[PDB]
Amino acid sequence: MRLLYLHADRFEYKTVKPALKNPPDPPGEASFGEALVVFTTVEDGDGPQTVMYAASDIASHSSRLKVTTVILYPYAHLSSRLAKPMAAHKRLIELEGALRTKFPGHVHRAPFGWAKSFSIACKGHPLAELSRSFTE
Amino acid sequence: MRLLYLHADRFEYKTVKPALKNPPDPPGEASFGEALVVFTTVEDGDGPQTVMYAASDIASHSSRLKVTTVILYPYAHLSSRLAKPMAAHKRLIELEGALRTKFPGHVHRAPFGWAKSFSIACKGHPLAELSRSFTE
Ligand SMILES: C[C@@H](O)[C@H](N)C(=O)N[C@H]1[C@@H](O)[C@H](n2cnc3c(N)ncnc32)O[C@@H]1CO
Ligand SMILES: C[C@@H](O)[C@H](N)C(=O)N[C@H]1[C@@H](O)[C@H](n2cnc3c(N)ncnc32)O[C@@H]1CO
Ligand SMILES: [Mg+2]
Ligand SMILES: [Mg+2]
Repeated sequence: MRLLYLHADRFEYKTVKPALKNPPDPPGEASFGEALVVFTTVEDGDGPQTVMYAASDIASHSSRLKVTTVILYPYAHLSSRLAKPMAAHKRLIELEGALRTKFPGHVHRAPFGWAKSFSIACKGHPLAELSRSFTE
Repeated sequence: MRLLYLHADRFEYKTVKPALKNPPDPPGEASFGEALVVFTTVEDGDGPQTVMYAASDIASHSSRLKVTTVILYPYAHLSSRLAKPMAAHKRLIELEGALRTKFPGHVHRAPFGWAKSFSIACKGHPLAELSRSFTE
């Protein structure tokens, strides 16, 4: 699993056209104030252990940043060892579930399988943009 | 070299604190309309050939998208095999130079070695977010 942690002043997205033949989530849009936006690329061989490490780290980082909102944003582009779409969707659902057991704020998982437009205003402090790798 | 191609409606950045002991570029800020924003991570063993392939591909993609502005945005976070900072800065300068021989529009290379704030509004079409790897 490869993640990018963007500490944002604001974030929004809208699904546009499907990017998979049959997207497993309905279309949607959402907008947020201050949030940790987590661009999430699920990799081949990510299992439940990987999900658990990611969730713990996101919760830990969120606490450090004093953010009360995390956006789990599926992203195909952080890796060249992607898990297949249905495995990826499952791992992202697990990640959302795991994060809720560790982090007490708003957890929003953006829909999987869509092309999206988005806007972000990313903060400029030294911890505002970090990357993470998890595996098992 | 690992790149992320974001086709933006708008983009802006401001340097905040230095992220290297001695940043090789002066601080600054800039804002843009429609642009191809190229998040650029220089990797160990990127040489002139790698730069040349990247430049050709950026020019090719830009032409396809009909964009007339490219932002070369140094980014430490797309890879876990980074080139050292001074090699990275040199390769980014070369990339800017090479792109100008292949692409006729505005080429802006953002300063290297700074923490930055930024905002982007990214388009939602199927070619609006792509990743690329180049090597030699
Ligand atoms: C395109 C861009 O605007 C958008 N934001 C996008 O990237 N959409 C991706 C993810 O939602 C998802 N997806 C497929 N495989 C994966 C994976 N292995 N890991 C995470 N997501 C995946 O399926 C879509 C097409 O790859
Ligand atoms: C931090 C975030 O807000 C900002 N946008 C940032 O990432 N700053 C990076 C790049 O400008 C640059 N840098 C260092 N090594 C590299 C490299 N190998 N490839 C590209 N840039 C590098 O040095 C800064 C600190 O790593
Ligand atoms: Mg890790
Ligand atoms: Mg390539």
